[PDB]
Amino acid sequence: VTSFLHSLIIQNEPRFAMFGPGLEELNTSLVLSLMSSEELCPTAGLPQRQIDGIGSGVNFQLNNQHKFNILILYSTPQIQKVCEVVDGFIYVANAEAHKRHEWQDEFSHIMAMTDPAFGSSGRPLLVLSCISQGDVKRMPCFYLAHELHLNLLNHPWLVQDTEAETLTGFLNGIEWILEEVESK
Amino acid sequence: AGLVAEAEAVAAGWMLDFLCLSLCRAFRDGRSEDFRRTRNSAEAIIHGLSSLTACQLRTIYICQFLTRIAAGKTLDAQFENDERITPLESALMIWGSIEKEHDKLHEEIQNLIKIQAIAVCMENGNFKEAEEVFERIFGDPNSHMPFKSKLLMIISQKDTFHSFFQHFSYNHMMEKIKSYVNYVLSEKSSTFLMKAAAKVVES
Repeated sequence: VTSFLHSLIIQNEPRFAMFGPGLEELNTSLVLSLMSSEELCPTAGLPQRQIDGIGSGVNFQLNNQHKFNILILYSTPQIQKVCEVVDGFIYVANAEAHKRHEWQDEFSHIMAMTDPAFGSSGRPLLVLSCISQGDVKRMPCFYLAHELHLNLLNHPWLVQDTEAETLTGFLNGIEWILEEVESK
Repeated sequence: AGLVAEAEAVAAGWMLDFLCLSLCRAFRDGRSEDFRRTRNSAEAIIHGLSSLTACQLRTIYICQFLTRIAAGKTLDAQFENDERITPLESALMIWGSIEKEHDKLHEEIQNLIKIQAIAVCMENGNFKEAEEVFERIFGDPNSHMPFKSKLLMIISQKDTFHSFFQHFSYNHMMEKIKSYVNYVLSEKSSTFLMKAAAKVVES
């Protein structure tokens, strides 16, 4: 490359910010199943990667040769530093049919969190349409993309169906956002 | 093998493009019954999707737009949870969501839909409804579509102002929309399922 005899500028594994109504409104917790399970190797984050008042997140991997880090947030000054260091965003939506939404707020929430003032706009946004378990009535993903007006945000996106208990769909979604990363 | 679930997403992406292209053809040729059947197949396939991108979303919006236009003169049909919206007002909302590809043509089709949405009410004798539609489209103290002053007058003088609606008729709206559908047919005519399907027919 531009350097044949000197080591290169360090590249740390991809980091993502994860938030959303799906992290509390579901009868079954998504984070617990992610933590309390495998093929994924969840480990505590390194103190060096600490982000003041937030921590260093949780580490995962797909197959020993593919690792990423995630900063889980259950609320919304400090988060801004996250919006800058992070490579991508992950919004967990409640896709259970019996639910009624305030599509106006949800849009704004995302809007705020994802401003180009904190970083590029080529940074991917992954939307997880989640439900507790396979026998729950779910609202189709098309309706969700439509009601959230995802095009106004200007960030390339993807909506993927997920199940909190078995984690169905989680892999295919993660795999996708890891590519919009190697696109950078 | 969760790879299967990912292979189903691919096959689904292919079927969606194929149904759209087939719906566009029924629209251009006037085959009502073909349009209806292809519409029901597309509806179900959309309900079964497990993932979605901006490209697939746009393809869905195109199918939705055509179903509203096909019912442009059926004044009492309802397409949105809000019962007050007429078919043409519904088509206009959808057209605002389809990202522009041909700026000029897009703006022309938009102006013609706004005009006809009121005209179809005026020509049927529904002076009151036309007034309601006008309020929902231009109702907002601001500068949009410069035909606002003209259409307001036409409404006050409660009588079909044929003179104006003649130069921006339903037929002129239909012609422009059918020129757009041809630009869609050319682009999608090269999609996986259609292409592979032709080779078999050539043999």
